[PDB]
Amino acid sequence: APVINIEDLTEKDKLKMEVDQLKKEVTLERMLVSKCCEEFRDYVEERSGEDPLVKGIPEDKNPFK
Amino acid sequence: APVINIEDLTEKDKLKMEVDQLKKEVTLERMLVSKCCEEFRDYVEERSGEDPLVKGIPEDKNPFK
Amino acid sequence: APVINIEDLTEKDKLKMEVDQLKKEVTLERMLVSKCCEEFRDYVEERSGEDPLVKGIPEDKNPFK
Amino acid sequence: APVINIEDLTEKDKLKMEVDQLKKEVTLERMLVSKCCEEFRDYVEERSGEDPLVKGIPEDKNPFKELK
Amino acid sequence: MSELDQLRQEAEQLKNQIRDARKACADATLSQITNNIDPVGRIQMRTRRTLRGHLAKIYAMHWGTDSRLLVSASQDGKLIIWDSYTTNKVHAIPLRSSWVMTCAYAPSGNYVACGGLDNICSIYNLKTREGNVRVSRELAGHTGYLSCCRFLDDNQIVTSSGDTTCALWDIETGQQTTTFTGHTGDVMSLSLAPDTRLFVSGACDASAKLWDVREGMCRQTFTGHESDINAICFFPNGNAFATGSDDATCRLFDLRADQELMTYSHDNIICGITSVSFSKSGRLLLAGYDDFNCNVWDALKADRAGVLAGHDNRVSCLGVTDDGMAVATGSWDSFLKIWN
Amino acid sequence: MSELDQLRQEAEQLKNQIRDARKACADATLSQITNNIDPVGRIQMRTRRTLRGHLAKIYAMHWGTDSRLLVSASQDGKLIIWDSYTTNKVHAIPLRSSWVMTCAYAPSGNYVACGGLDNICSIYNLKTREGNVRVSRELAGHTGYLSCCRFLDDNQIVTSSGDTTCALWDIETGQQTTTFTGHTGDVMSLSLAPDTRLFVSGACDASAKLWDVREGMCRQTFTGHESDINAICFFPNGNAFATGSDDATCRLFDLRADQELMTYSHDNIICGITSVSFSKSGRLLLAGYDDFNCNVWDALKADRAGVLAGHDNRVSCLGVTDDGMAVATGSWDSFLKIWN
Amino acid sequence: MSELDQLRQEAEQLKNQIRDARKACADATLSQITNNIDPVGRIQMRTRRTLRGHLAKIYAMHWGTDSRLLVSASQDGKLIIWDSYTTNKVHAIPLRSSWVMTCAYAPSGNYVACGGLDNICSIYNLKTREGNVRVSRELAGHTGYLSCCRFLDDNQIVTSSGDTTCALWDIETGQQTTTFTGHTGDVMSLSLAPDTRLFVSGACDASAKLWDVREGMCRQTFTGHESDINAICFFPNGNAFATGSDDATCRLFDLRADQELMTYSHDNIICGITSVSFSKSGRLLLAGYDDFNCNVWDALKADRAGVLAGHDNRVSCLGVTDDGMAVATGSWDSFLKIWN
Amino acid sequence: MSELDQLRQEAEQLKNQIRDARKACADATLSQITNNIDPVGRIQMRTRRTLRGHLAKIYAMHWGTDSRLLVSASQDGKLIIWDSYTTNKVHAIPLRSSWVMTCAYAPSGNYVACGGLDNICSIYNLKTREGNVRVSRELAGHTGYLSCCRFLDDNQIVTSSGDTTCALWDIETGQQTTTFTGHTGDVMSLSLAPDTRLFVSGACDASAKLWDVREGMCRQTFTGHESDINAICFFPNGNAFATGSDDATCRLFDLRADQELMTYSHDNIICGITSVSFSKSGRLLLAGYDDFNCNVWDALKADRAGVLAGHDNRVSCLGVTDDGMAVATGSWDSFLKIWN
Repeated sequence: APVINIEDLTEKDKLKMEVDQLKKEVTLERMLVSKCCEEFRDYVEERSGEDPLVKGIPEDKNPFK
Repeated sequence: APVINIEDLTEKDKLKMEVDQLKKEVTLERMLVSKCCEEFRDYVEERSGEDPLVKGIPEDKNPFK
Repeated sequence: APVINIEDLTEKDKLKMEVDQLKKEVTLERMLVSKCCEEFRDYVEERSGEDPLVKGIPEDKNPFK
Repeated sequence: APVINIEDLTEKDKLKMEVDQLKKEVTLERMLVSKCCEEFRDYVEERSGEDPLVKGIPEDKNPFKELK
Repeated sequence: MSELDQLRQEAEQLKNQIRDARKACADATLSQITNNIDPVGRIQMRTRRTLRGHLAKIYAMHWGTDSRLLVSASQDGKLIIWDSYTTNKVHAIPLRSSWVMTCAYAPSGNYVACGGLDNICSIYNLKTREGNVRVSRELAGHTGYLSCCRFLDDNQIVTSSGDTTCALWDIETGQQTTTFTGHTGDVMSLSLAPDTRLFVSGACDASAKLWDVREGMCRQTFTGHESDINAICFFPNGNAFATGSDDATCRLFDLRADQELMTYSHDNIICGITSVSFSKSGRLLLAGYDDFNCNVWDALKADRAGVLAGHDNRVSCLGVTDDGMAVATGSWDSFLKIWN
Repeated sequence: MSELDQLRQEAEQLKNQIRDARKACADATLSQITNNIDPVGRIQMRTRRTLRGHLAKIYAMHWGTDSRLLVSASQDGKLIIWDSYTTNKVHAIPLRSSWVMTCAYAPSGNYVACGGLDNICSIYNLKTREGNVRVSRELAGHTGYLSCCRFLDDNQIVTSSGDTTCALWDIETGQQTTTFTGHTGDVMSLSLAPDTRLFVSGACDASAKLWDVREGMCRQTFTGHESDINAICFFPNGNAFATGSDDATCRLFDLRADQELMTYSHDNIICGITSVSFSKSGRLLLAGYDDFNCNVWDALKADRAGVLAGHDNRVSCLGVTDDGMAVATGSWDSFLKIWN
Repeated sequence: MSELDQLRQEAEQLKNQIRDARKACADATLSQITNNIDPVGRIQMRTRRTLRGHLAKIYAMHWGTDSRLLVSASQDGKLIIWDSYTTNKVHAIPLRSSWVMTCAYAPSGNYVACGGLDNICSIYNLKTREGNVRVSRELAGHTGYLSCCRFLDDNQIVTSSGDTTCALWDIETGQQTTTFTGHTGDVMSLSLAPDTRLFVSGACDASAKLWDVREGMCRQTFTGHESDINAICFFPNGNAFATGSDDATCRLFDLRADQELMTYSHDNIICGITSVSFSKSGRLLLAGYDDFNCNVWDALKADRAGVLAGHDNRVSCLGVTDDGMAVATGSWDSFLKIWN
Repeated sequence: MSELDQLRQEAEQLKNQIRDARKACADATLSQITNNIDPVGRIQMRTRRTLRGHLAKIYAMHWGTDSRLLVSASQDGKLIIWDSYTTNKVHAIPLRSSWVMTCAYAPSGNYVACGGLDNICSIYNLKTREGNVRVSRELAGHTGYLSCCRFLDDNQIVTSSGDTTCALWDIETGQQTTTFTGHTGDVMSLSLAPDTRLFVSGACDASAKLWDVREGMCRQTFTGHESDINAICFFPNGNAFATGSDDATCRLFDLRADQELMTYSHDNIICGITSVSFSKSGRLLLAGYDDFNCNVWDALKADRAGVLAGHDNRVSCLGVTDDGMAVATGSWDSFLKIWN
């Protein structure tokens, strides 16, 4: 949208916007949380092996040493 | 005040009053929902069989028609 | 098609046949129970009405009256 | 069977003995699993402290160390 | 500044503690505990009466002690006392205001009350003053609409209001004996416990509160709903109560449990609930819906056992006779309907 | 060497994999998915007929496809063909053995079959016989009691035996065309798929098996029961079946899922199940119990919608007519009753 | 309009539908999907650096893209740009208002920003201007405190404010390019998507909202939290984000799922979360609490993998370096600490 | 027919009754109760020693109460006793039989025992007889292989056998003092309680039974595993015990609960469990697997904390020292490995 001032909005204004935002979200194509969890798991799994905080940082490669 | 009361307190007074109510509720001795459910079941069960709306009413005995 | 006399089988014969079956079953393409449940529901629903034992039978049409 | 009866029963005497065992078992006073889980959790909690295999042990104190 | 932070953070921690304490006690739902219970099946009630008389949307109704006489109120500013049996209008009280939101019948049968956007609860003597039914009292003191009222006796009545409060009134003196404050939204309805020692209120803050009538204080606040509680009804034994809400669900709360025992809803029912009532035994929980229908739930199985379909408009109110022989449904279509 | 070691281990691992593969698909029970479906409404069937004759316990019964005639087996060594409509005993066949365990009515109405501790499935010619009804064939081969039998047509019949096997017989030659081996315990019941291309068997090994009639092999084996399966019946669409067990539960198993969809039991029903059968639509799952009653389950909701109570002894068999108009219960009390 | 506002009821009805739609997709949780996953091994990070310099409560900190330089903000009116490797503060910018609440580091490293109760987001040039590091711009427009700010680039910054809105700014012209309104409560934090096409805000209304930068609209609003969302952080891949709240829990939300994947909490943790951040892989979700502690959660197992305990007062903020090499924690104890 | 089916009826009903009784008590899992407990992280044990000597598959092992001298046997009929600390044969006892399924160590360390397909339990005095160390007692009685044996004391030993019975012996008379009958399947192992006054056995009938040593009877039977229980191990406090099984799952059982508290298994672990043992605190549950590997489970959080990999063949046995200092693993690869 543009740039709007809140002071310029009345009760009716807001309620109407709320309903108009509600009308758009209701149409969302929601993915199954299982699928999302799988994709999430896979992503983290393909990278944690090289995560300094997880695997540990060697006392020679640590910049804060 | 005297009997009635008009809630015209300050924000600090409302919150204060709020934690005061919460502090009361937090000390509540709660019954397990399982025991509550069983009691609710035993109460209704010894009465539902003769509940006019559950068992229906014989034509002749209906105060309405 | 085949006919077998269980007396012609030894403990070893039975085992081999057992794991042969298991090997066949492991490759079974299993459907989601939710999906099987929905299809089961739909099938039953398309017929619940026309079920003398569910819907009931008019006395004049009840052959066992 | 028991010591006073090494083995001497029929294919029906056993059914009687099985139900007798079941009659006794059915009346076992059973504790709630959560209750057992808390006592278990607790026992292990005031114990995991000195568990060698959990907290490890220094080589110098490790019974299966080197030679010195 | 002052210690405003420590107060809001304290409120939160306490809230967190209450949620955790409740969580630990939530070991099952009614539906599971009722495994061995047979459903009542499919309930099919028929309209036995269509009380026609109002020319405008009905907003409230209340059966009287005799389960025959019942009072109704509509936007035309009229309070009609009907004799359900005969379908005779025993009274047609003109009202100083048209926007009536509630009505109650005194247990004695000697008075009726009502109110709404006028912010006034008017008592009307019916019996003792045979002739023209005149307003004997106008309880004023609330700074918002009267959403609900219920008589404890002839000289005492409790009221709920959009002003966020409820009050116990001494009728004769017209004074607010006690003021119940706590809700953070318009209180939409109230129900008095059978023993009258306590009563409950449902509000727009999506919570229900249990109050001790005598001490004037809040004992417990029940949550779970995610919308305004338009209706609230005490259960026969005084240990539980149901709620109707705009989140399209009815709920059963237990005082001792301090939380709900069960929620009644289907993913295909999205409209708000206006009213709630228990059948005599409490086995059935009947609720009025914005979709013009009344869904009767098997309270123990959570089955939607029946539907009372007949109104061409929003079912705004409903009630079950004391003898539990029938149920009345009020609707915006101006009609009242008795069913059984 | 290993040989047997590796084989019995190989077997265990495969069972684990299947279990794991099944859990991976277990994601809902039938009652959950049927949340929005209305409950059936208390099923209250009344006894229409009381077929009296067998002066001894009835062990089995099968309805003829005309929904009028049916055959019952009794320990008094008599196979009786009844006209349920008139209550008249159309035939009272004396048997060579009083221990009949099963009986079957051929789809054609021309023959009936039966067998028991005699390990024989005897076929009786009803029609063609110009006069008295005589045995045409005695099928011998099983080395254990005949637990159940069902014709495919006049020349074909499938049997189940306490000897752990099932068999397809060519009655003309009196020979077994196919043997079905796999169970590790007495087979107690069998049920043919609506198209007769498959059949399912339940046995004392606590498992049910799906067999391909033509191929002569086990397609799948379903588990879940904690005790022997005494009853089994195919669901109308051919993709599912119900089982009755000594564990006091009935189960609905789906072929595509390869596991159960729902269990039906009350923790206060501890007695065994002798018989199981669906209503025409499959909405109701009727089951006979050792407690003298038949419970009618709502297949979709998993609730008990009704009870058939009239036998003064164990209900041993039951069946619903092809027209879905009646249900017959056979009992150790000597009687058969028709309900609707 | 009139009595029942079609809008107010339409809002409820739509909220109900969305709830039903989400519940339908909520089959499992993340921790159930990760059972096979082995635990990460107890994280025992240690302080490698203790940045000393502040004399009062630190409220914000933000790593620079070089994973070495960082800026912090304190209520004493000071904005310090430190060097985490040498503990040398490169700058010590005194501020007009002492009540700072936020600070950001421009991706380029050329500027930093901050704001708070003065409702202004002041931009500072500390590069191309050798000498007295002065405020380049003072973004005025918010009628409420600045709760958080993040640069998209040198000329663009997004702010969130206690006035209920968020806004995109053109620093050159000092004007608001886009305003993001929708929240009904004070926005507390925001997080830019990896590609800066979207950003997410968490507010006191207990909801988080995803906004599209270019189109300047709100695409989704996540719910679940029981109170204020004080912190928020985009996940590395941009398909999920975590939040910290006064309800004592951190949550992981997935944009496609339109709801949460997992909740991280222990019933013995009742205080509030002030900040939240992910490790480079996403395996860890680090959170700062009001109890002076920082918990490192195993994002997949929902286990607490570790606990950074090193502050004598509330850990007000924390951030993980872009290179995943270290994590810094700011606190009301005046100190900042780097761990790994 | 027959009284037999009546006893059959009674048994089934009692069985279901017990199932329902336990169902009422299974109110939570151990993992759900340990949610607040932090995981141990990742256990990483390394092999300290590798006891070489056996020229064939090791089938068992047992530490001496001194936590240093351990006995072990193998398919090459060699009951070897070693000094774990130094890695050397303190004894190398050749047995007349190579098929040794078990071996025990006297709590006094004065004797040992072993047996297998020979259906005998041979005791060996390793001290009171200088130089020539041989069988000072052979216990004959069992009509099936000796699967496991455990020393009560110098003159008392209890054994389990494929003959489907466990037995208490008096070494002096060689007489089976007490017999324990109840299992309907070949017993595979036993484990004494801390007091030794009671013991528990795991049999092929997929059930573990608790027996009173003095009374020689069955206290209770435990179910759960859907396959044979290869191993069993009493918990340090004597109120619970673990079991290893072919269904690839380890389970925790509680004597007072009369049912399991937890199951340990991952859907990708399908090989059977051979051995099972607790760490000193009981925090860790180690199990030996057919996949040549041993997994260490966090008993509290049900997480797989680690895995002792190192055996070229199936891990057949494993024991944890009395001082909890180390664990030893026996494998079909003929080698033993100490881990600390």
